[PDB]
Amino acid sequence: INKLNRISRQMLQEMGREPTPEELAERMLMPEDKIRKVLKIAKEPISMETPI
Amino acid sequence: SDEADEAYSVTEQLTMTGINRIRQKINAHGIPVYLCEACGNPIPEARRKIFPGVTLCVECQAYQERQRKHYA
Amino acid sequence: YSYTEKKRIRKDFGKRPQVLDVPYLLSIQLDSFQKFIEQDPEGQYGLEAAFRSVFPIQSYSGNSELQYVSYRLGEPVFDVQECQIRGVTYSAPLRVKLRLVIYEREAPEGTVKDIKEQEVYMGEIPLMTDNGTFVINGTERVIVSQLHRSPGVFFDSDKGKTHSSGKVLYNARIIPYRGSWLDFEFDPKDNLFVRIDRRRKLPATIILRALNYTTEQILDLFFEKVIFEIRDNKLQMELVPERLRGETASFDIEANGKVYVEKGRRITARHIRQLEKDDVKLIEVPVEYIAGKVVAKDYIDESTGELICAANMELSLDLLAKLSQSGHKRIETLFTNDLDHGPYISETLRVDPTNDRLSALVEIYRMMRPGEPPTREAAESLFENLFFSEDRYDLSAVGRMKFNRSLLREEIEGSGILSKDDIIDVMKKLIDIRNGKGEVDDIDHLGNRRIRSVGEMAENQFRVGLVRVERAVKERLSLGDLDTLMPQDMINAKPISAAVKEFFGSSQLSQFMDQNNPLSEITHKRRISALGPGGLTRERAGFEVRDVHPTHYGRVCPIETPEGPNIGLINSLSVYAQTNEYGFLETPYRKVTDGVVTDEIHYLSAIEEGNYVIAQANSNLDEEGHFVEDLVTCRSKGESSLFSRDQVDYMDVSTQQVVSVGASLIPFLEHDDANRALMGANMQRQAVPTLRADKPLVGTGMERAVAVDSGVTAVAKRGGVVQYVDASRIVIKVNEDEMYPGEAGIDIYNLTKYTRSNQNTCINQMPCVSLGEPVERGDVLADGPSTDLGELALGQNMRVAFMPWNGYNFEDSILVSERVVQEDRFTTIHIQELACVSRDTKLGPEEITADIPNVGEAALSKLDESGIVYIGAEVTGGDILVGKVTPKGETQLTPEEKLLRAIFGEKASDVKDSSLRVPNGVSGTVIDVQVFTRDGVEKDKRALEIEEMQLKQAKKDLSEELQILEAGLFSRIRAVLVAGGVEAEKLDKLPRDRWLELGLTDEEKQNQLEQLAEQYDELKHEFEKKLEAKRRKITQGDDLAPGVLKIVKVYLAVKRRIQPGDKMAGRHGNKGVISKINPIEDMPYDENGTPVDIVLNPLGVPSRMNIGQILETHLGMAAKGIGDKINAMLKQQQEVAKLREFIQRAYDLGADVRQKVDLSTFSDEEVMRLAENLRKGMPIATPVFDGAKEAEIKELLKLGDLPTSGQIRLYDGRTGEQFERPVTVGYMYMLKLNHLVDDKMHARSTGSYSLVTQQPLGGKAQFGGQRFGEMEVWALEAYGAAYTLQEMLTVKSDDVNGRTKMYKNIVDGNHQMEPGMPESFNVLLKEIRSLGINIELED
Ligand SMILES: [Zn+2]
Repeated sequence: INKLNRISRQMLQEMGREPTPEELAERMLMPEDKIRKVLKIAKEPISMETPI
Repeated sequence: SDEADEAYSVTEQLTMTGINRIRQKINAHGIPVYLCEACGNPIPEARRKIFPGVTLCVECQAYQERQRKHYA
Repeated sequence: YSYTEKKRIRKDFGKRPQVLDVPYLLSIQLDSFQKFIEQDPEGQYGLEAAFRSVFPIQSYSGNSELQYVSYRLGEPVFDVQECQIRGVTYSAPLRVKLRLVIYEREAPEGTVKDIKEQEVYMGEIPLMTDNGTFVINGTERVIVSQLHRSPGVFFDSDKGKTHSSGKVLYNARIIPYRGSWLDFEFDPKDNLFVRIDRRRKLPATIILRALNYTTEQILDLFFEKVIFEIRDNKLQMELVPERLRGETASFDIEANGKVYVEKGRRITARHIRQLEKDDVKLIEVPVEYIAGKVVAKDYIDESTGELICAANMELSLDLLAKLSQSGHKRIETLFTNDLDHGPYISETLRVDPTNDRLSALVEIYRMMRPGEPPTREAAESLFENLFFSEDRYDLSAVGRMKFNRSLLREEIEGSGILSKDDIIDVMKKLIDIRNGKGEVDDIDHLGNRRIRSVGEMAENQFRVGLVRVERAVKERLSLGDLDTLMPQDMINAKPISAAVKEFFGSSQLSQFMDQNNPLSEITHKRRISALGPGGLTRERAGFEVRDVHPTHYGRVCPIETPEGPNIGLINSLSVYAQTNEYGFLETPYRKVTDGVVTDEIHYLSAIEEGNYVIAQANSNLDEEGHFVEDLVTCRSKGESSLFSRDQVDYMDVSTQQVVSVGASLIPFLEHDDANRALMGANMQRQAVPTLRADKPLVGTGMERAVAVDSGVTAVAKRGGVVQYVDASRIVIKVNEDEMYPGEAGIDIYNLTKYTRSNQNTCINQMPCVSLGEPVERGDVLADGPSTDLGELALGQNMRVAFMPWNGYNFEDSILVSERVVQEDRFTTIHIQELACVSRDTKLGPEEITADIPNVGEAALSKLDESGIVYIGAEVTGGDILVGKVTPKGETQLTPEEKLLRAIFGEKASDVKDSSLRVPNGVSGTVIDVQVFTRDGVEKDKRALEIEEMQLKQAKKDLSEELQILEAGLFSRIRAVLVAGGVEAEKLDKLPRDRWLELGLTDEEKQNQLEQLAEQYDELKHEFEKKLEAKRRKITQGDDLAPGVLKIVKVYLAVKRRIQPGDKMAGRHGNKGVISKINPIEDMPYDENGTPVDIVLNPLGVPSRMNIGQILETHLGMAAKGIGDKINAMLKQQQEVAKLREFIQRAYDLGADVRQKVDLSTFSDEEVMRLAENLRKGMPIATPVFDGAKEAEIKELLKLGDLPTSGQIRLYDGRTGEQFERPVTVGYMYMLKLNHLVDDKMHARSTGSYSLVTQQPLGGKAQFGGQRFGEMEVWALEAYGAAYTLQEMLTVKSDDVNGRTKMYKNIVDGNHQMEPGMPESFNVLLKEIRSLGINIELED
C-alpha cells in the first residue's frame, strides 16, 4: 500500500493528470489485479454514524 | 391556514399594540398645571393648548426624553 | 424594431420613460469569476494577486528565492457535455512558471548565480460555463454569493438585555481583516472598559496610558475645560452661556450687577440669549459649586515641591484652600453634565489601577498570556505588534474605507495598522454615542455587509492551499539540497487542488442549480445568501439579519425570500444592483442638479446613499427634468419625506429597481399584500415547463430580458439570414458587413434536444425562426424550455371564473375542466435516469445477460439479446430495463420444498436475479441508453453497437458542419470571383475546389482569395484533428468506482398529465390543489357558449389581500377580447385595412404611454404575421409599480365588446340556469408548480427493514413506513386506543416475530396478534447491560 501511495503521488505530478491503475500495473511490477485488490483492501471503514 | 394568513395576524397585532402605546403616551385628560413640575417655569398657553394636561415645559420634557433614550 | 419583436409586439402600458436599460442579469457571477481567473498585470485580484501574496518565497536567509514569473490556464480535457456524461468536474489545468534562483553564501547581497526555470502544475480550477454555472461532478452547481460582515469599526448598543434596570451599554468593536480584535464596552456604572481579543475586560484608559499618554493630556483630549478663578472673593468662574443650556443654577446668575436668573432655576434658552446678547464673560457663584468638581491636571507646591492636588482630583474646600496658599488662580476643572457631556473617562480614570505606561503594558501582558514573567521592552514589543504591525494586524483597504468613513474622516484610504489617532477617534465616537450625538449601527445595514462572490471565495481557498504549499516549499528550501532540485520536485499539487476542490465540491455556497425553469436558474444565480463558512448561522442569527432595513432599497429584493426556515437570510438581489469596487452593493441613481434630472446615472453604495436626498422614481417631470411639483417625495436618511424642489440630490433609475427579477414578472405587484408577492415569487420559481409553452397575456415586459439573459434561449451571435433551419440546428449565413475579413464562416448553432435538468424536467430548445427569415444580432433563434419567442412562458393563461361551484374548491382547491387535460396544456415531460451497475461480489462477477431465471419469455419481449432494453420501447412499472443476475452460492434449501423440487425435476438456479426494473408507477418511453464499461472488461454487443452509433454520428456531425462551413467559404470566394475575375456563370460549372487557384488580379481581392483558400485548408486540417480526437474520446476506457464492472443508464421519458392532486398557482401567491377534473358539459358557461376553464374560489381574495389576481383577470379578459376581435377579422378575412385599423386603435389606447407603435411602417404581410400572432390574445405589459390603472382596463375591456365591469353572467353547465349575481371571468396565468402528486403519493404494506434497528426502511424512494412520531402516540393515548397504539409500536414497526406472525394471521383470515417485544427495547436492555448495569425483567 505504501508503495502504491508514493507512486500514485509521483505519477499525479509527472504523468500530467493522474495515475490509472492500468498505468500503475506497469509503473510497478505487479499483475494489475493485485493493484485493484490492494486498492480495495487498503481503504478504511466508513463510520455508520457519519451523518448525511 | 397558511404562512401569509397567520403572518397577517402577527403583523396586525404588532401594528395595533404599537399604535396603542404611542397613543397612550398622548395626554387626553384635562388639568392645567401652569408650572413645569421639575423647573417651575410657566408652561406657555399654546404648549398647553396642543396637549391639554401637559405637566412639563418643553425644555424639561426634552431633557427627560433625552434621558429616556438611553434607558437610564 | 427587432425582427423578433415585430412578430408579437407586446402592448406596453407604463408611463415612466426608461432611463437605464436592464443590466445583464447574470453579471455578478460571470464578472466576479472572470475577474478571479484572468491575466491581469497587477495585484488587483484573481490568481496572480494570490501568487504575489506568497511569491517570491525565500529560504530562511538561504540565498535562494523561488520567484513567480506567470501562470496560464490549461485546456480543459473535457467540454461540458462530455463532462456531464462522464461525471467529471469540468475544469482547466493551471500551469505556473516558477523559477529557482540561488546565491552562494558569499556576496554581494546574494549574488544570483545558479538559477533555473520550469513550468509547474498546481491543481485544476473549475470553470464557470457561459451561463455562470459549474459542472463539478457532472452535476450543475452554482456558487451563491455570500453576505458577510466587512472589516472595520462597529458601534452597537446591546439594548436593555443584560442589566436589570434596562440601561444600554453601547460597545464599540474594531474587527480587522487579519489580526486582533479590539472591543470597547461600557459597564452598568458607565465605565469604559477596553477588552483586547475576547478575553478579560480591562479599564479603558490603560490602553491610552500604554499609548504613552498620561492623565492630564488624557483629560484634555476627552473633555472641555472650565476655568475657575480666585477673584479675590470665593472663587468666581469663567462663563460662556451656551455651555449652561440645561443647567439648574445653584446660585443667582447675575452680571452687570444684574440678576439674570434667580437661583434654583433650570437654565433656559431665554437666559441663554440674555447672557450672550448681554455677553456675560465671567460669573460669580458660591464655593460649593466648585466644591464637587474635579481638577484637570497636576498641581504641586512652590513651597516644598509637594502636590497641591493630583491630576483628576475631586474637589473640596481644603483643595482650594491650598490653592490659595499656592497663589493659584487657574482652577482647571472639567465641564461634566449629566445630559450631554457626561463624565465617563474621568471615572474610568478613578478605576484605572495603573498609573504610567509601564504599568499599563504590565497589565496588558498579564492579560494577554498570563504566567510567564513580564519584561519592560518585552511587553512593549507585544503591545506595539498587537495593532501596529504591517506583518500581523491589518484592516485591509475595505477595512480602512469602512474605518475612515465610520468616523467621518476626509481621507478614504490609509494604513493597514492602527494609530493613536484611530483608537482615540474610536473612543471619542463611542462616548459621544453614549452622550446622545450619534447612533449605534444597525447590523443588517447593507453598508456594513460586503459580498464575496464565486471568484472572491475561490481565491481565498486558493490562498489557503498556497499557504500550506509555501510553508512546505520554504521548509524544503531551507534544506540545503542543491541547485539540482527543479521547482516541480519540491512543490506539491495535492494541497492546493484539494482545498479549492472541496470548496467547489462541498460547501453551503455550492448548490445544485435549481433548474426546473429559466427563472429558477436566473434567480438562483443572482442570490445573496447570508450563511456558509465565513457567515453567520441560523441559530446565532437570528433576527439581526432576518429583516429588511431602509437601505435594502435597490440592492436586495424586499419581498423575494424563501418563506419557511431561513427567511431573510437568502435575500435575492434586485434588478439594477451592482457590486462596488470593494464588495459593497450599489444601485444607480440619476444625477439631479439644481432642478433638472440629468440622464447621467451615478452608482451610489449603501454607506453613501444615507447622506443624500434621493428622489422618488414616480416623480413627474416636465419634458426637461424639472419636477412639476414644488415639494417632491424623497428619502433623505432612512425616513422618507417631502423635500422642496431645490434639494433633491438624486433620482431613481426606474421603478422596478426595488424588486428582484423574480418579483418583477408579476403584474400588479403594487396591488398585493407583501407576503402574498413573496409567496408568489417563490412559487413562480418552481413552475414546471409545459408541452406547449404559451406566453403571458398579462406580463411585465421583464419576460423578454429574463429569458434572453438566461441561458436557455439560443440567441443569435451575429446578424444575417437563416440559411437552413431544422428541428436540431440553425444555420446562419452571416451578413458581409458583420463578417470577419478572412475566415468567412457562418454561424451554426446546434440545439440541445430532450435532456434532463437537475430536477428531472425536460430541457429542450426549439427553433422559432423560419428558413429565409432575417435575423439581427441579439435576436432569439430558439426558445428553450418555458419560453415563447424570447418570452418567459412558465404557465398557461386559462379562462377562469371566480365563484365557489359546489365545494369542489373548498379551502384553496381548484376545479379544473377537462379541456385543460385534453388540450395538454399542462402535460409536462419528465426525463428520469435509471442506473444498473454490475458489481464484483465476493462470489464473482455479475452478468447483464438477457437470460434471467424465474421469468417467462413474455416479460422479455423488450430486452434485446445483450440484456439492455431497446431504445424506443414503451415500458411501464415492473418491466425489466436491464437484465442482471448475481450468483447465489449456495441455497441450502428446505424440507418439503425439496420434495416439490424432486416432484417436478427442476433445479434451483445457481444465480438469482437483480435486474433493473422500472420503479412502480412510472410509465414512459426509453429514449436513451448509455453503457459505461470498465477498462479491463470487454464490451458486450450493445456497448459496441452504441460505439458504432456514436462514431458514425460524430463523423456525420463533424462532416455536416465542415460542409456548411465549406459552402459558406465557397460562396464568399465565388462572390469575390464575380467582380475582378469575371466568369459570371462561366464559373458555376468548373470544379469549385478549383477556386483556391483561379484567376484574378493581384489586388486586395487576390490577398482576400489567398486568405480564404488558407481558411479552406485550415478548416480541413482542423476538423480532421477534431474528428480524430473525438473518435479517440468515444472509444476510450471509462473510469469507474472501484469494484464496478459496468454501468447501464436508461432515460425514461415519463409524460405527466394534470390530475387531481397537483399544485397550481397564479403569480399572486394563490396556490391550490386541483381537486377534480370535471367534464366539459359540467363547467359554467357564458351566454355565448364557451365554458370557463378553471374555477377558483372567491373567498381566498379578500382574506389574502392579493387583488393582483382580480385585476390581472380583468386585464386578461380584456386582452383576450382584443385577440378575439383580431381573430374574427383575420378569420373572416377582411383585408389589411380594417385589420391594421383595429390593431392601431388597440395599440394606442391609454394615458401618456411610452409605447407608441404605428403600423404605418409595416409591410402588409408584416402586419399579417403580427395580427396572426395576436389572434390567440394580444399580450399586455405592466411594469411593476407602473401598471395599467383601472381606467385603462375599462378602456381596453370596452375596445372589445366585453362588459366594462369585468363581470359576465355565466350559466350553470349542469342545470343550465343562470347564476345570479354576475361572476368574474377572465384569463389568468396558471403555473403548474412541480409538487406533482405522483411524487407525493406513496404507500407501504411491507418491505425492507433497517439492519440494526429492525424498522421499516424502504430506501427506494420510498417504501418507508410513516414516521409515526411521538405526538401521534399522544393522540392515541388521549383516546383509549391502546390496541391501535400497541400494534402501531410493536407488530407494525419493530417486533421481528410479531410482524411475520401478523402477516401470516392476516393471510390466514385471523386478525389476532402476538405482541412480543419491540426490538428497540431489547436492544436498549443489551446496551444498558453493556455498561456495568444489570437490568433484568423480573416476573
Ligand atoms: Zn422644565
